[PDB]
Amino acid sequence: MDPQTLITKANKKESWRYDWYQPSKEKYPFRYKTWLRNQEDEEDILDLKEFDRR
Amino acid sequence: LKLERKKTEAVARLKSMNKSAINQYNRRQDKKNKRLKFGHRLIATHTNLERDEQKRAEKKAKERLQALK
Amino acid sequence: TLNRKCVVIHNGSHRTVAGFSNVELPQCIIPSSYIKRTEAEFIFGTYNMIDAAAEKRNGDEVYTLVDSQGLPYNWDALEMQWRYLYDTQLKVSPEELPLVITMPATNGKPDMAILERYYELAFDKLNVPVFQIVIEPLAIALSMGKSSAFVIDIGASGCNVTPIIDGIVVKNAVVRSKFGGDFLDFQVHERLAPLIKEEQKRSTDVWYEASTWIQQFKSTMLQVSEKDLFELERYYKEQADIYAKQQENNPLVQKKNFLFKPLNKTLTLDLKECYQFAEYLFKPQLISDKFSPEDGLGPLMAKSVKKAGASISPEQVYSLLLTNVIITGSTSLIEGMEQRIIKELSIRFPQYKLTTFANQVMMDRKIQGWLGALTMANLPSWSLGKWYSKEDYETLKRD
Amino acid sequence: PFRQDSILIIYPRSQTTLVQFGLNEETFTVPELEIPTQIYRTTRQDGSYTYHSTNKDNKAELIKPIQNGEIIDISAFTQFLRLIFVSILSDRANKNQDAFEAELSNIPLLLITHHSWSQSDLEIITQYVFESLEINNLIQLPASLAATYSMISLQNCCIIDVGTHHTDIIPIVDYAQLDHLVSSIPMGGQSINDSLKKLLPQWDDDQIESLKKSPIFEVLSKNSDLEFNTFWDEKGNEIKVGKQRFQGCNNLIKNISNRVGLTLDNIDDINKAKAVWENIIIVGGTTSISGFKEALLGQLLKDHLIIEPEEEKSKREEEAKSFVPTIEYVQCPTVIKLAKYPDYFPEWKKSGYSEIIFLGAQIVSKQIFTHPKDTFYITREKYNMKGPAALWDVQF
Repeated sequence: MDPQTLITKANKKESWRYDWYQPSKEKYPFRYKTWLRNQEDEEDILDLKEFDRR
Repeated sequence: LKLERKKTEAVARLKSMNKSAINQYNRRQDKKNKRLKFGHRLIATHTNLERDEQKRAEKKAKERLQALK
Repeated sequence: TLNRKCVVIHNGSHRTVAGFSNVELPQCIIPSSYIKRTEAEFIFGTYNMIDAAAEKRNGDEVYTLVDSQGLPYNWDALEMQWRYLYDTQLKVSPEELPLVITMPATNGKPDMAILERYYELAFDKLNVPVFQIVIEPLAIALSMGKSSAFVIDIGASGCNVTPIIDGIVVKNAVVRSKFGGDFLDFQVHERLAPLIKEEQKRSTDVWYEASTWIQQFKSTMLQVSEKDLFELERYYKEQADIYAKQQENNPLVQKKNFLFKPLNKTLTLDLKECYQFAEYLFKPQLISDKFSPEDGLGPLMAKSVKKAGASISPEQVYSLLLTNVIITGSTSLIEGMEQRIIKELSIRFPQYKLTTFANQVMMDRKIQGWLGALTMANLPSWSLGKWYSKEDYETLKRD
Repeated sequence: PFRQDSILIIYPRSQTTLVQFGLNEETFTVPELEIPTQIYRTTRQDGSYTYHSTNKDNKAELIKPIQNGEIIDISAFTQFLRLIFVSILSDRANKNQDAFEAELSNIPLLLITHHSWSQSDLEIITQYVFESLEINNLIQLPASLAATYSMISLQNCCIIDVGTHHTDIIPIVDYAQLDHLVSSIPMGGQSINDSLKKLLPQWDDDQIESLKKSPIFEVLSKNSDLEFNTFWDEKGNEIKVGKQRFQGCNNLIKNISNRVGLTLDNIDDINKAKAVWENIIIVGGTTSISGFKEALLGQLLKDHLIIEPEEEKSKREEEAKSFVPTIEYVQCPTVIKLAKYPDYFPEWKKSGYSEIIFLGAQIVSKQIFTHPKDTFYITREKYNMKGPAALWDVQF
């Protein structure tokens, strides 16, 4: 089956990005990278057995 | 006024730093304890895995030694 | 807490400690020195240098980064070290994360010039987003839940005595002894010299020996006697006579054995000779006739407290300081040290009750400076420390 | 939570990656899945990358993501995990078809990490596991700790992990990896190969590799009785060999030992130090060479043991001819030992313990995942709150 759909059907929800952030006290003059949470709006298969040992 | 301010401001800076420092120290000790505790449990887990194996092997040898083939 | 992760760097005069603010121990402790091997080339790191040092190759020379002030004095080399740390140890662009670094307590003068060299390094060269500078004695004290404390730091460069009252550092009462760890290395070497055959430019061997057998010897042989040693001796003698005379054991005659590896040879010292090394920190008049008893650690501590009492009652500051004595530093771990620092303080200030504090965990004092900076970096508010931004630099640059 | 059928352990290394899905419950089995650590990267005009299991029409390049244990290509590495993970899903989803309600419904992942991986790499991997693979529970277990937990859970020890091109030396004190002491030397199994090439010029690489992997190659410290012995080529060709079969391991053994010494000498609490020296753990393929571990121990003793120099001792015994008390030294180590292996994992005993780090992970994962407390892994709850940074609140 489609790998992406296999991933989708198993194990059953936010997303983070690593980006510039500018803290505030309004805003401090500096930046720094951190893991920010995103807002509302932000191939193949191998056959085991070849790799099984025998 | 601008003083009563500054002073309470300063007193609170110190009060809050002291708080963070004490909390951080207690967090160290906690991590260190939960770690040592997990380790010391695995020793016990090992002991039980070892006892279980010994029982298993013993039942195996006991049949093996009194029966052919 | 805050959504950030800082790089925490501590450049001591002897060791450099680096790691991230999100974990309890540093990623690396490396030497605050380097080999320049010769087309030039710069070796950093404890094993890299000890390997290169053992190669015993001409042209190889060890240079230092931090002077005896505890302040960086070779800024081209310091950048190479920082690059090395960020590239090979933390493995992160220096441009991403806030930086927290340390300075030693000063009287105030060298401060502005240093701050500028840091701007140039942090901004012009590395492109760090923003950095804080914490004052070592201050951070160590804070990391220990103390706002006011008499911080006695015995490191490689010497003893650094720093009174800190209600979160503020009393600069005129800041005092830096000249005798510490490195001094002890010199004496261990000079004294043991004839048993090990041995008796700048020869920096490489001096360094390698200091970093290998000499370091082990200090950690295993030296002890600090609790009471003035000359007095301990007269007493133990005076007592020993009586046990002897009485019928018809002096503790200083106990022997201690150290396996010296480079010659597979045992070195034996009696306990007195073991006590002798650290005695110099307290009574340096015993090496040269050029040192006054006042350069010794005991008089020095006293001097600094009394200079604290001159603010800007004294028998109050005295009382505050002496109920919050912090003993810290790699060398302060030598057996007997806390007790002698205490005895030495207690007799210069009999009217007062001393209460001292110290990390009892071996590792944690060696890097307590870095541990201090770490607990600053984990403070819950951006307003708790001065954070220099590229701005600050721009504005200083104007006239 | 959680099904034992469902526990997934992945142990990626420079050449291959050991994998297991489901724990046996009776006894622990040696991992049966061994997948070469590489992925193909086709480049699609417009810049982007695509990743496949095979050179697609000879259009893709071959990426080897982990080298000398270090991740050198974090994107190909995450693509490689997905490739493994997907494959496992497909495999199970065919065989049983109700799998998405049972075996595939809640898959906790234990990923064995290497000391050299960035925090940045560890966060990105965490993001990948929660966001791309849509997994919900993750332990990142350091290789060193897996080691000590397999070894009957040692609070203080040293791991010597001998790879192909490098050997890691990793002290553990109070169940914590001592990062600032950790190091690797650029030297491993190949060194043996190289030593041997110098000693046997007229041989070639496959001949030399065959000797190393043969029953008659050992480190000495009955085969040892024979001047010559025999072994067979990869291609069945019989080869005879003299004293060279007891050589080639020395330069490596000395290098590791010198490093171990400088390392343990920088443990500040001598009481910890004594304990570490008494629990030396040696792991890795090379170590299965007959005699190797004992030879390495032998060298650590020869170089580092604190004990009276023989001449000195011989004088004292002559002097007493006219009983000799033991000289006590202030230093450690006065005792050096290899840590004791557990003999009660039958399958593991059968196959040797070169890969025992994996048994470490089988044990940890069963412990952690078959008990309520979520103290040692990242959960969705946690991921939703702190994101990849969640990782640092469950470090050991």
